Amino acid sequence: SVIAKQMTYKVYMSGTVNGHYFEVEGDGKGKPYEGEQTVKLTVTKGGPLPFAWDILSPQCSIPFTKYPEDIPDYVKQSFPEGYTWERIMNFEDGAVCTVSNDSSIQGNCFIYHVKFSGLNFPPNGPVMQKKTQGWEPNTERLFARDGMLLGNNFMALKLEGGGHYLCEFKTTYKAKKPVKMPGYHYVDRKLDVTNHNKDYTSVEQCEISIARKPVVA
Amino acid sequence: SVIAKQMTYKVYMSGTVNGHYFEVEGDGKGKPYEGEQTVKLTVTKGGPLPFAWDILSPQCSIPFTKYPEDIPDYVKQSFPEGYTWERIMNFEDGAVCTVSNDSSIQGNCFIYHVKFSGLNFPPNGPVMQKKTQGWEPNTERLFARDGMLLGNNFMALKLEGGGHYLCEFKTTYKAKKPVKMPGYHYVDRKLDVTNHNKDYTSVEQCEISIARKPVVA
Ligand SMILES: [Br-]
Ligand SMILES: [Cl-]
Ligand SMILES: [Cl-]
Repeated sequence: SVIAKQMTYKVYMSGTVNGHYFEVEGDGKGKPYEGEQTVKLTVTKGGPLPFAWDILSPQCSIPFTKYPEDIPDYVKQSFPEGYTWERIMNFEDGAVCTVSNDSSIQGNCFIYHVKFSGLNFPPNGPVMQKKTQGWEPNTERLFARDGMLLGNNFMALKLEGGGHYLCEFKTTYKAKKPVKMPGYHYVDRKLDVTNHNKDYTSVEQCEISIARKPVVA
Repeated sequence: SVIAKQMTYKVYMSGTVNGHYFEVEGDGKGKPYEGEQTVKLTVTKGGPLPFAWDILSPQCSIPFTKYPEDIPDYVKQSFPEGYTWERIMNFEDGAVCTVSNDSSIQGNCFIYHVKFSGLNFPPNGPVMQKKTQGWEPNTERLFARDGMLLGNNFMALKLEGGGHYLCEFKTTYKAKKPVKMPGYHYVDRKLDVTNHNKDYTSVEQCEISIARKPVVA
């Protein structure tokens, strides 16, 4: 296969949050068939970021999803041609982000180019005041439509002091060639910041992603 | 406990869909601690319904949810005082439903009073043209806030011909007394129409609901 049991990846992300421009570069690695992966990011421009790092962590790698053999793996099949993805994040306090990615492969390394646009975060909310403490483990609902893989996820950020800050994700994955489409299924993830420097200009993330059928069916 | 291992329930539902008034009555039974239940519904007024039965099936019983001992069971704890619930269903073609319930107990029988308001279903859409073929097995994201249990679910109806028709649920459960609040968790459900007459004026449904912690955590 063009996707080896061990792979690396590079992340090039740029964008704005409430008008604040930034750039990030990442170097990641993982086991695509085990759904295990890690990434080390550096804020290369606009740092230190005046907003919660957590809104950016889910934008830094779908080939690293363990798919059981009886569920077609849309993203792994798209290679070597690759795929793109388009995400809408609707936060419960009215903030909205639109994120686009282009994913390609160069030997044993995936290349992700990401554009992030976030705005309408309340200036005294938990994202601009950096009161978030990571995403809860989550489940993306996935199904096939018009040759694209459509995902939806009721996400939630944990807050300093308790409580949750809700965010709805809508992600559409678009393979650059036709592939075998999967049935209606889910992907469970855990995403954690495992290390960071004082001002989050260097961050390390670990993510485990596993596809499955419904538990009760 | 006030909730026995085998219980019955009665449903009294009324409402409108694109201005069409109806009433439904149901007789149900199940094993609350096993998350198993079945209900028989009869359209008592405004039948045959000119819209898909499927939009009404999730309005006909949260006490019948299997909760592990280490996850507080918000709804079972609310009894004998009981609880209410409020639901918003946003369909992808712009249709919206608001549903309210009052749930009480009389001995070994729960009593559900439901009010349904649905509108903006396109006249040539799958609900008004009766092209739906049941709900996909699904997962409700649940968490506690201000003494209420908040649920969200990315639901989908199967369509005649193979597609899906998406619906977002937001359900708020409100106990009539304070109860021990659970942590962030999920409920998996399968909901099926197991029998019906030609015009869906008599319908039988089976539902299995099981609470759990995230699969990947
Ligand atoms: Br670091
Ligand atoms: Cl398709
Ligand atoms: Cl609470």
